[PDB]
Amino acid sequence: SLFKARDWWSTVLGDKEEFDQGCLCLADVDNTGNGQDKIIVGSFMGYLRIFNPHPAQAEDLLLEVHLRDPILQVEVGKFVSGTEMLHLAVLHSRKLCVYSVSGTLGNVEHGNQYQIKLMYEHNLQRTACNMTYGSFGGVKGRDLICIQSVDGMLMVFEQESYAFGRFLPGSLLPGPLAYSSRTDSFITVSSCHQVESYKYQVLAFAVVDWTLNIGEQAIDICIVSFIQSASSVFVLGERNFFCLKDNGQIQFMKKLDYSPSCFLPYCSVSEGTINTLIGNHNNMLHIYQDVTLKWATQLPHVPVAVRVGCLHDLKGVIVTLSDDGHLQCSYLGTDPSLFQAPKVESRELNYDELDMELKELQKVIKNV
Amino acid sequence: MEPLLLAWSYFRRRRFQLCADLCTQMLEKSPCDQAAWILKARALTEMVYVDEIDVDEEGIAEMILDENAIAQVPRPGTSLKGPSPAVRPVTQAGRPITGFLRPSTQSGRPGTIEQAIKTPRTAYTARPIASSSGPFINLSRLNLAKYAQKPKLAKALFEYIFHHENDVKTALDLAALSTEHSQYKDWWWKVQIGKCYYRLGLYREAEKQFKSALKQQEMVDTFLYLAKVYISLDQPLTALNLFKQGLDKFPGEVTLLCGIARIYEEMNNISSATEYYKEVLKQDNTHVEAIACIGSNHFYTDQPEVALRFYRRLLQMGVYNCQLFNNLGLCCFYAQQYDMTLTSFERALSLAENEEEVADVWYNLGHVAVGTGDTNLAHQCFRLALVSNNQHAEAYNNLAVLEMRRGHVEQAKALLQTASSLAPHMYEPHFNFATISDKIGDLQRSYAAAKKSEAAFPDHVDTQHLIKQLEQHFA
Amino acid sequence: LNVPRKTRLYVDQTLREREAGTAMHRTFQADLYLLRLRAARAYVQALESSLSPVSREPLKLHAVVQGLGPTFKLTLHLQNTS
Amino acid sequence: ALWEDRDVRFDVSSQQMKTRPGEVLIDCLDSVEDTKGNNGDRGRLLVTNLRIVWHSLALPRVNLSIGYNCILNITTRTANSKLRGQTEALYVLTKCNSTRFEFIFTNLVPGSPRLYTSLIAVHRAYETSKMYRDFKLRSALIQNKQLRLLPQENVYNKINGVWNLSSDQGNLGTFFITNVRIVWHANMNDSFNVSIPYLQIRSVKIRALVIESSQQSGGYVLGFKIDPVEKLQESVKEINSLHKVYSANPIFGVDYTDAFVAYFADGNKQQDREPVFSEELGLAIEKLKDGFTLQGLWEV
Amino acid sequence: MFREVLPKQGQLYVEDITTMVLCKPKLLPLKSLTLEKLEKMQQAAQDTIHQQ
Repeated sequence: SLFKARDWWSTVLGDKEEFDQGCLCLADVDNTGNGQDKIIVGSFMGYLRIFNPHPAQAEDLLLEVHLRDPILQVEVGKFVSGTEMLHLAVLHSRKLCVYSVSGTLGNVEHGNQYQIKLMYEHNLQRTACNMTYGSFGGVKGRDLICIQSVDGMLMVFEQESYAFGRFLPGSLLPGPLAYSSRTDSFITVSSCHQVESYKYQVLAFAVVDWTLNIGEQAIDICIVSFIQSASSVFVLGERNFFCLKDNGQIQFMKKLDYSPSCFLPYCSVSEGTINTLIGNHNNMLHIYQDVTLKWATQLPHVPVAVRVGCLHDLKGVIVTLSDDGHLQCSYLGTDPSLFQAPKVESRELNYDELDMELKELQKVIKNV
Repeated sequence: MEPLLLAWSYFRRRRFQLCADLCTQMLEKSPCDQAAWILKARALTEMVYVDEIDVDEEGIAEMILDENAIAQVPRPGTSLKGPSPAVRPVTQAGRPITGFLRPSTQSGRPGTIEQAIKTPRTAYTARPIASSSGPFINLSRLNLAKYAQKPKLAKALFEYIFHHENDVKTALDLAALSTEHSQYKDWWWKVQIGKCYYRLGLYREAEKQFKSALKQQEMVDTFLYLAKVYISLDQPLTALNLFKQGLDKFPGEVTLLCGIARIYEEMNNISSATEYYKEVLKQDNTHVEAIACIGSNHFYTDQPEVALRFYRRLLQMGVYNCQLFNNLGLCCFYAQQYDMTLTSFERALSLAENEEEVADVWYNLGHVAVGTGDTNLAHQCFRLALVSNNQHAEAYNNLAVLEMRRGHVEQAKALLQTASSLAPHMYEPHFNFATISDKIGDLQRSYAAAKKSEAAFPDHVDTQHLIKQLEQHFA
Repeated sequence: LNVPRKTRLYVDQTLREREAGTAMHRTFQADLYLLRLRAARAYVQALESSLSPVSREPLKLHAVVQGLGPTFKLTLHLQNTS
Repeated sequence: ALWEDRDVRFDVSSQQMKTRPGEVLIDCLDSVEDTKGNNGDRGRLLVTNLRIVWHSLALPRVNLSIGYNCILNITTRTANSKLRGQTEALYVLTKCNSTRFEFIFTNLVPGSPRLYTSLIAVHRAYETSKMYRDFKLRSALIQNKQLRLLPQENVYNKINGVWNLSSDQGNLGTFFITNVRIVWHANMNDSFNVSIPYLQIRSVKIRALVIESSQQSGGYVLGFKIDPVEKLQESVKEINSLHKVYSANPIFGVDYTDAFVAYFADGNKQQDREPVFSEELGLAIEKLKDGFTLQGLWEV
Repeated sequence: MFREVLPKQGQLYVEDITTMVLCKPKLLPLKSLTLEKLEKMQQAAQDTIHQQ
């Protein structure tokens, strides 16, 4: 079992559907307040599914609603103007929709229903590609949404309506977008290998705060901020893995020898360092302490948009979602198992038929 | 859903067929759309991409007909140009067999074009040596002076020209126009021009660009590129200093430590390559290269249990080969674990995608058999190794040993002659032929064979006694 | 002398052998029987197809190829061994 | 009741290998040797409608039965080159009640390897069709206002205003009756729907439309209430008739000893210790085994 | 309850006789990822050439 991702609640999620990054979200969209997260998955086939897994079982799937247009980058944040309760954002190619998963209970395990209410929507002129969400500027208790476009433009909504929208200077293929709060900057990776950070108020006034010419174009960019001591910005390219400072230069870098697909710098352990886990296209997870591999596991499928969350009283369960439709919560396998032949007594070597065949073959040999 | 979006998302997920196809549609639909254009270019160039760092064939011309090392006869220990051949199998006069074949392995070099031609094609490289190391876009139609103005197009276009079409001259033209457009301030174009040079043949003109790129921004890429350049000029001790400089920049990089270990193994002082592979292990612990190398070294220095552990590690990390399972079989048998021995050889024979791999597995099964006794089973296994790979000299030698064990002297003589004709760098066929000749007489053939044995394994012992006895008979 | 050293792996392996020697013996004998079976099978198949370059009636032949380029020199080294 | 597609059994009897009523054989292949158990004995492989079977063909007692709701990965390996013809091999990875097995099937005679393809096909047909033989909550069943039918499924009775005696205020909902399964949506936030298959039903009685589950989906008692009871008993009797006529010949909607111990995928491990948190890595990790440490298992 | 007695003295060579040596067991070297990719790209072209 050693170096395998032992299985937890796992499932297959449709009929030859297709997902991408941003699909898998993991938070309290139910606003229970207990800490246990809930899986949310939306394909660009249309179906939005929410699960509360328990360690296959029928009642795990909270709901499996279907929207007409495809679904890109489901998110969970304070996307409502009034209250401080988490709401679920669904970004269709030319549509934005904030929902609210309200779960009412019945007097039996399966008498409880779940209603998603269209809190508000937004017609999108341009074709959306992906988005980020955060408290732009220094606001608190609000989660504004900055959506990108397939043709470069980034449009910002202040949680209620169309705040503004500015074109990215010099981009053709839209890359991964993120928002750093310790610097209040939108950070993207343009087609011309430039990791670029723009200050928010600069874009609001329309330019580049800073750039860094990494060797490739990045698949994902994940600004993580659970450490207030030394801030950092992670950028996973398609050939390398950078961790950049807040001024704009590489803090450190790893020259991966595989093809990454997803990564997630989760909770850290030591002082200053940050544990991270990356998913090969070779069906593996790697767990680095910022450069140094601390563990590795064989995943079942090619992980897309891994997450780590506390699911049903077990902290740090790894939730992976393939792009074909698989999904699996898992925990590392830490059981070194003796390499030894199975002492099986029932299964014996059938000497009769085997000796017949061997007599035939040896007869041929000694005859020729 | 939408064409451009679905194609770009196929690209993100590394499909590389679906993206090109939706873009081909999207390009037939609109003759004016550059997003899908460069996206299809990216997909095409990444279906075939392979990083230039670990592509070091060097051909057959650049081994003799190209002289770049300054010193002609430098001190032994500062140029690239352990267990004895009585334990570890060999490939040349020296150079014991290595773990982890990489396509940059030279493993010795020939002396003349004739010797390099009249030897097996894959005796100096992981691949057979060469002489020297509709269409989406026609390279003769586009004006690189106009794509150079647009860097977003220029970068993907250069990657396409360089890694897909392999047109180094047009790639260099584009890269020069691009670098002059950027006023020589982006290290990437410098690195690309340096690569164009390095595979054009101009090493110093490439080292210039790599140095100027290191001055801009330190990256592991440029460090490994300079390492290649310096190794091409036959300068190990410059590459090692550069690697330690890089490690001073990047404190725990695995590729730099692995390059240091590769250089130390090419110079053949394993006592430091093991230390650096152990550092790689302390960093990675899944590194196939360091694990395989330390495992082989542990197996051949009569410690097969530690090697079995090191290879069970690779088994634990999902590696599933024919080489790995045959290695596990050898280790299990020689570490005295008789329960998991032969099932590993069976998985090996199952996984072998060749006729030489099958022959090597049958050779090793014959070794297992002859260690068990029952010389008939080993006889059959060696004959099957011959059936599967006719040019398998070790099978000839061992089958001749078993034949002379039976009594058939002429069969053994012919088989040892065949073995020594196929692999002259080996010492066992020569020694055995000389021994059997001396046993029957024919001291001329015994001398001609024992002298070639001494030429193959010059520190042998029985060869020396044979030569002394022969030279004594001659007076 | 250069007498080798033995680590914890060796004593654990010898303890496993001392506690589970019978199963190892039995399974290795079964594997040896199956190996004899498969080797005899492949030897008979080779005799059928006559694919052995070494096979009363004494001979020995092996073919060497030389040269790059469109034209290769193929030399068969043949030998009577009697 | 039905175990052929839910378990993995070894040394099965000569009767349990026989085609169940709803089951149907598809393809067969002789001389398929079994490996991952080094008995070196031949056999015969069968790719049925619900499971894959292998019997020794010389001692037909020793055999294997692997269900399709207990397989994770099926891989074909084309190797063993020119020396003979290109022979294939089947690697099946199975996980039944948290125990991982792996079986290997070697086609000895290289003259008929086509079987290993069809299996893959039917396995997809087994997974793309689970609304036929499994129980599901709150799925995406309803279209704009009507039911989305399976391939081999048509509705029988269309009843409006059928309550659900498992909730409090979201009850009144339509009740669809079909030849494969019976469903009820909620007619108000129509994502509280239940889709019970006839295969999972154990007995439809009244105490009120009580429906019990067959020990697989647990003891899930479902209670519904309708308008005056005339149509109620009518629906109950017609439901019982459909249940019996289905159980006569099941559908399954598939379109087109120490034996275990020698087939473990892990290697001398049929277990998973309690997953506990790990302060070293920050991940949920399997419990460590009485003295072992993470930084001691990681190094070599 | 009797245990079989084993001789405490082994067989010791009293002269070194020149015996024909065998070649040594050969650990098949593993491959890199670039090498596997290059070989597969080399054989895929052959396959497409034969499949047209």
